Amino acid sequence: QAAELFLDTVSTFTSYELMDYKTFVTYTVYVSMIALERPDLREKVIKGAEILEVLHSLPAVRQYLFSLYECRYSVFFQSLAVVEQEMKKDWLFAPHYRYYVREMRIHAYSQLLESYRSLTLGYMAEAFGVGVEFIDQELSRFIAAGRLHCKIDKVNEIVETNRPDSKNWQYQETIKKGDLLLNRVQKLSRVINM
Amino acid sequence: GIISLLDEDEPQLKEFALHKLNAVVNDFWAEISESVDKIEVLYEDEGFRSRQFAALVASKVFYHLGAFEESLNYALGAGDLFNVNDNSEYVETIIAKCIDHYTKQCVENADLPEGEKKPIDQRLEGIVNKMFQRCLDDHKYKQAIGIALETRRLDVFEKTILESNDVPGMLAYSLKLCMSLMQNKQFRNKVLRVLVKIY
Amino acid sequence: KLQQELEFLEVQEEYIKDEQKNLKK
Amino acid sequence: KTAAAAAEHSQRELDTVTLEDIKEHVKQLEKAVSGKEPRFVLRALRMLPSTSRRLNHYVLYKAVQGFFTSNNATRDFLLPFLEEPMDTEADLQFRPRTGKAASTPLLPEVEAYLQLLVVIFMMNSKRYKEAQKISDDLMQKISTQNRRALDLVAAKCYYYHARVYEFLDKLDVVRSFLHARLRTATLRHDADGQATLLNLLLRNYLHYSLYDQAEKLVSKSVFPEQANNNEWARYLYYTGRIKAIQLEYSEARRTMTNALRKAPQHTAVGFKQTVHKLLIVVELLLGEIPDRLQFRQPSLKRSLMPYFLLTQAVRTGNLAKFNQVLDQFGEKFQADGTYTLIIRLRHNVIKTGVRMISLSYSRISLADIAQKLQLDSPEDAEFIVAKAIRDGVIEASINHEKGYVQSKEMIDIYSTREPQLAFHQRISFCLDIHNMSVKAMRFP
Amino acid sequence: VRRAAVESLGFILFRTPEQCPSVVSLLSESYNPHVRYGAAMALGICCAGTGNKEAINLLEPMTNDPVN
Amino acid sequence: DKKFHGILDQGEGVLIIFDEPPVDKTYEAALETIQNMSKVVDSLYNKAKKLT
Amino acid sequence: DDEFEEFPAEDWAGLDEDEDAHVWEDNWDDDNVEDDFSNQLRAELEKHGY
Amino acid sequence: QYYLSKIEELQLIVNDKSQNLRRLQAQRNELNAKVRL
Amino acid sequence: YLASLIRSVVALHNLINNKIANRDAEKKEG
Amino acid sequence: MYEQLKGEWNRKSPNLSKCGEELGRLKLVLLELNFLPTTGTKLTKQQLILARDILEIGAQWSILRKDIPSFERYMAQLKCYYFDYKEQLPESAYMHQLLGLNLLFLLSQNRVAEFHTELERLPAKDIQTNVYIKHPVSLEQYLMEGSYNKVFLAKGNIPAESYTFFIDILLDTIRDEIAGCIEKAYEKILFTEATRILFFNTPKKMTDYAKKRGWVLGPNNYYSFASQQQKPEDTTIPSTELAKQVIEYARQ
Repeated sequence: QAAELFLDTVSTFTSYELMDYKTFVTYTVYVSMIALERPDLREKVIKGAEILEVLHSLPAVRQYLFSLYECRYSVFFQSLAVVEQEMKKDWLFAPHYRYYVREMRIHAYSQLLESYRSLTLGYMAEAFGVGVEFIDQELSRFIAAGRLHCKIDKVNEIVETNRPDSKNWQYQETIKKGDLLLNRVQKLSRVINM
Repeated sequence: GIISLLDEDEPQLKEFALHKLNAVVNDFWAEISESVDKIEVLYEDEGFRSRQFAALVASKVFYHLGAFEESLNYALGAGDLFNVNDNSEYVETIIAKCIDHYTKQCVENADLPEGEKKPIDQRLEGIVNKMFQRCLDDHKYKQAIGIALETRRLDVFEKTILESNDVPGMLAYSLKLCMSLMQNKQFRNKVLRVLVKIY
Repeated sequence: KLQQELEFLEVQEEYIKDEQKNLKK
Repeated sequence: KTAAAAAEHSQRELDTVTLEDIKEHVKQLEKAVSGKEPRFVLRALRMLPSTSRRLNHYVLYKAVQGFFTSNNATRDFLLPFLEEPMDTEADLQFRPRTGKAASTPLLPEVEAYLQLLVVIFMMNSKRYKEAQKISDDLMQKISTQNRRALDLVAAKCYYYHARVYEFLDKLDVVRSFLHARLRTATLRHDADGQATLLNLLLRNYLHYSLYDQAEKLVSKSVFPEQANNNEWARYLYYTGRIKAIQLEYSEARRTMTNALRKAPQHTAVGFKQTVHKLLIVVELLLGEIPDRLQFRQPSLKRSLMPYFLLTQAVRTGNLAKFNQVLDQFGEKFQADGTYTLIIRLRHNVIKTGVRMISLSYSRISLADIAQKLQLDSPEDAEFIVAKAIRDGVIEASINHEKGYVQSKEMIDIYSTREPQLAFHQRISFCLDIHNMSVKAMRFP
Repeated sequence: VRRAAVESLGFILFRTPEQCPSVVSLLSESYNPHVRYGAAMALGICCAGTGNKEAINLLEPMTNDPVN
Repeated sequence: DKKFHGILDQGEGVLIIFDEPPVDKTYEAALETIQNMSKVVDSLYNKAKKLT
Repeated sequence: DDEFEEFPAEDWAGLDEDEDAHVWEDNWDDDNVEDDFSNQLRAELEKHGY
Repeated sequence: QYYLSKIEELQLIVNDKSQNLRRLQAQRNELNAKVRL
Repeated sequence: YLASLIRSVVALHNLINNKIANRDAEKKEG
Repeated sequence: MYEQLKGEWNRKSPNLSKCGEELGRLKLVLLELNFLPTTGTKLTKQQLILARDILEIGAQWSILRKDIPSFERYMAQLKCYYFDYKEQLPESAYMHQLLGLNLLFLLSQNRVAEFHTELERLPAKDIQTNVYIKHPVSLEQYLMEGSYNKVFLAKGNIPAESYTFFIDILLDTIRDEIAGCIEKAYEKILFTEATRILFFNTPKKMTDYAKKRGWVLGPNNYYSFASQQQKPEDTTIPSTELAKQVIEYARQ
């Protein structure tokens, strides 16, 4: 809901309200990064001429935004940490442990491991920073969180993903919504006959 | 569980455990409901001198289970202990079921009376005869004829008018029942033949 | 009295329920 | 004196308002007797507790002396039992029955309500002996009179009777009364009366922890489906609690979430607190992660904060941290009766952690799982995964070489059909909704 | 068969004149005018000299039915 | 960018190319019908008429 | 209308603060305790040498 | 007069059922009358 | 999900509408 | 009446002739008046004391003689006689230990509902003190959490009343449980795998394993048999339930 009503680059003043137009963009970049990973966002925000101009104004802001777009994790994680540090210095710090960097890398890891089947932990570590153990514990923590649809073959140190087909994943969504609505109609069955 | 006291091979121990079952029948239900297997063993153990009253508390067990018809059958097999007490709500329930059973059996055995009748149980006929007899001797003939008609006995109306004819308008009362209410001639013949023989 | 009156009553009401239920098809 | 007089006059006016509410109740039964309608009777019973929180000994005696224009046993019982205050300046025109109304005998339905309305009033006054005598007179009168509409009254009457006897600690003695009225309810097909008595009986077994007798009776006693919503919720929760004690886990979670949904959302604060505690303890034992949105309950913040720490301990797998908080704030858990389970969760934390990590990993090392969940022993790790597979909770297998575990497979014949097989009861709900409409489309 | 089977029912059911209007709540309003005609005639037959007060009320709308 | 249909199996050093069947859009369309025919009606109607 | 006080109604006696006073929706993983990620990445960079 | 009351209840159960079955048959017949019109 | 449930929901909607109408009629008849 | 309360049962009662004396005890003393009311009558209170004393003696005799029908009958009599809790009488001593042995063997019968309802009837008897009664609780806890061999070492000592046979009967339930656990989805079972690590180093148990259940021994290895199949599905019970749905909304 934030982004859908906030990419509108029609400011009531040239530099006011949110302390600047540059600060207005930084909010746009942060909100968009939480929003989506890489659909035709090249035609949504990247195509934005005013967007490209302000990233020219802010090279560091341009650095991680292009890093996520280019899916180059070696620079992404360092820049992503800088983003989290910058958000620390901002009063809009509400996702203190949920959606600074963990959600964005959940999108990034999902983007990475999809179109892959068995990518080795050691090589994905150096392609996504350093500290093979650090990525291994990060993957285990995020799989336990629920996202990163994959499993870890610890005895061989492999990441065997489990991507459902378009039929399989969608059928899973229907049975989940079937569970919720059965809970709904059972509640409504409680409403009747009383 | 007290079921072990009945499970022992001592007849006196069995008897001791099964005295107070008819007294704790009101309070304890779950423990007696689950003990159907034990009371079946006692019922099968017919060499023990308390077979009849074991069948009585067997009916008490089926009172807990809710199978009033099965409890009726178990107290039926006991025989003389079916009618230990004539004034209770469970007694009223079982006799009402037994009257319904007697009514159904009488109708079918009168619709096909040329032999091969379903065996009229001596134990069932004995209690039935006792129950409507006292319902006729309670000296409330505004309802004695009504329960008599519900019992569906061929000679019960003749018995009712041969005994103390309290409220002698009962003759006209039963006249309009057979004139209007009872009209299915196949089983109406019993009421009709008594009606013609008296009037 | 009311014993058999309700007996037959149950029969008749029951019959018209099913008979009127036969026309929904 | 002006302020005191105004306050006394105002409270007397509200007392007269409550009397008019009781007078309205009397007119409701007069209409109910005329129309033979127990539904509008239920409305009278529903609206009574709303005004029951503010009554006065004097206004009750006003209603007693007014309604009992003709001398009756109810007035003779309330004359010594009801202790009205001293002389009051406020009096009303007490002449509701005149001529034929006074000549006609008192209605059994209003007689049961006055008896029930006294026993609620005595308990509001925190009296015990007089409350039990009125209630005994209530059941005696209801037993003697055998009208059909009285047994529907008798359901809630026996309900609140045993609730009083629970305070009296006669909750053990009242069992004979509960069973005796159960047999009468069975004879008269009083499903609502039956529903109340089992609910009272289950709470009796709860207060004595007589769970073995409770499960033996619930497993053989059929509970009416069309019973009252409140009685259904109490029975279902009590059934859910005992199954939780009986380790009937999947049935327990189904019953407790149904009981929470069947309870009114605006009311039943004490019932709500119990079901939150029940769902937290049971689902954490299952490893079913507790619902996070339930933590926004405005009435359960302090109780669920250690429960939140318990959830974190269950997910993490640590031992010392939650053992300390149980030593700190475990007394309330003992009061709720889940402390034996609480220790069971404390030692089944590893089992829950194994399931989550097994769902996380494809082929996890037995040494790795031991290090993760603080086992420090390859053999104990092998035993745990052995004990998990035999329970069937997870699909993790054992290969004594290194601890291999199979992965999932593509969708088979029944994997697309098990939802529709377990969900095609939609039409079964549709048919009972239609059948209820069949029952509930009276034209007049 | 429809018009007949809805008119020759009061011969059996005149023992229950109160049930003459109850068994025709669909016959007297049926889409077949002959069924309505039979239903009308059935209540007339089963109530010869009875002030039913209910058959008359249900037959009042049929006194002005568009079908002749 | 969904321009290709495959999965990169680095463990085997290969990429498994699969022909994705796109006729399964009934699945997603059905879910949308589930979402916009149930959520917008059951919560709103039966919370307004809480008492019945 | 009754509040069903018969069931044990232990109201929460704190009455001090609402931890999630806003409309924030928490998750089981959102409430874990760590030094976030920036410090952890710095430690990761240090043990690798840069 | 106890089997009296049990049969009345079973009479009451059926009569409650037969209310809507008559009403369902009548309203659908009205629908058939409407479509014929 | 979309024929049996939908039939159940629409039947449920009819009943609760009828129950509301019947309850209001009973309470406001007199 | 009140004859030889524990005259010969206290020191040693190994003979079978004492069964007749016990039977005479049941006929005369146990059947004096009743055991139900226990309102007053301290004589009946002592009658309950001797009733509990002969029940525990029978429990010790039965567990030593290995007679399941007699032992179970004594267990049920013990439960029904103890159903009357009188707090003024001196509790403990005979209560905690015997209830532990009875519950522990009841879990060997695979009954947990009675185990937990007795635990709830004992709020502090099981957790605060009385290692006599929490020993079965600890054994079940370990046997449920993570231990097979650690349970065996834990079973090595019984603090309740000695009588180290409930540990063997639980060992007979865990050999069945282990056999079922290894008859599960396991991939393979070596001969040394089933003989060394778990328990039963080449006893007659080994012959029992090799003959009773499946998984025929290959080369020093038992292997899983045909239990998972592709199952080309005739799909007939889906048709029956479909017909069940059809008839369900083909009517009403």
